[PDB]
Amino acid sequence: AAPESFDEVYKGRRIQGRPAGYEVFVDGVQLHVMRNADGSWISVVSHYDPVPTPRAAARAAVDELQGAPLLP
Amino acid sequence: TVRKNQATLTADEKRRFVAAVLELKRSGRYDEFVRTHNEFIMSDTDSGERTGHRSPSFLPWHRRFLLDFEQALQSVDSSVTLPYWDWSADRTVRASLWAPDFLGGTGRSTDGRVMDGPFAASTGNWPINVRVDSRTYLRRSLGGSVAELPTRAEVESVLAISAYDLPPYNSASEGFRNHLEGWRGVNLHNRVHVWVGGQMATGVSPNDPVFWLHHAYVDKLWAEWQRRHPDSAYVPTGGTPDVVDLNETMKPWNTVRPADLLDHTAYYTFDALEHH
Ligand SMILES: [Cu+2]
Ligand SMILES: [Cu+2]
Ligand SMILES: [Cu+2]
Ligand SMILES: [Cu+2]
Repeated sequence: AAPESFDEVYKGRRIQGRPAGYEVFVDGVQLHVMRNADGSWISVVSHYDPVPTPRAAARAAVDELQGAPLLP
Repeated sequence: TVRKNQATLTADEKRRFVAAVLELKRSGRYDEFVRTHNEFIMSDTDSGERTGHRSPSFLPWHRRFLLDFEQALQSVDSSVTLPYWDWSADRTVRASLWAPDFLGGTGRSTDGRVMDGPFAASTGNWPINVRVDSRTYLRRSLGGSVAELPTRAEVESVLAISAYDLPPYNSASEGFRNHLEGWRGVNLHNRVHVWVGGQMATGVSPNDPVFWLHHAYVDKLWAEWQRRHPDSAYVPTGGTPDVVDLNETMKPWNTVRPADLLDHTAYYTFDALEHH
């Protein structure tokens, strides 16, 4: 049962999430994310660091990127 | 053919290792290792096919990946072997690991850029090409995102786990492999990636040469576990969907099985490895 969608501006950047099995975007650029068996999430820019939700993974990506555009 | 503790390398060994890594980068070969690792960590999932991570083959897969890299190093300088980083011991930014004659230090405050050592972007010798964002410089934040590297006592607790792996053979598993990988328990291998930060925290973590030294010590800890537990061995041993069984071959090579990689001594020895 997928998490709810989200849309907000986090540290100046637009993060969006939606069920697909779940997609995340940072300023319109898709961010690879994955769900772990226990329900936590990671993204490709935090791939050894489980966080509880896809929004938390999106925010972690914005923290990691320090303003840099994501590459597809 | 002996893998040594990084802390024990001579100045000449450090120089030759650095030069061999930089030549693989220059020739283009290095970046394809970065790409291979990222492809696998983006595809290794708990509910589907999993080979390089979050699965029993995490250990033999990284063992063969490191052997590929070491053999590529040896094609440039046959004297070079992969050293290992015992992060239970060399656990500060002050470790000689992070000196300008070896890997360089942590990144500056502003953008995490590594400013010294042979891999600093300013040298012109370490472009980050395989990447998930626009930044093309090596980054690190040693101890930024997690305060502490594992300790020896935490390591010992993991080495004491007798079963190699357990169903469901993923990031939810009990047993040695998943505690060493770190998805459960006090967290060894994952936490080191997080502690280094920068590209080492990401799918393109081999962009940092410390990747190899971290995985060479993870690999050494598997060898140590084997000595502690001669009565335990790789599982599963056949017929397990989505997971590499003992005698099944592994991607990307397709011609090698976990069974072919259990005994490191076929390929290398350590400077020191305790008898059972
Ligand atoms: Cu992933
Ligand atoms: Cu990995
Ligand atoms: Cu790793
Ligand atoms: Cu005995």
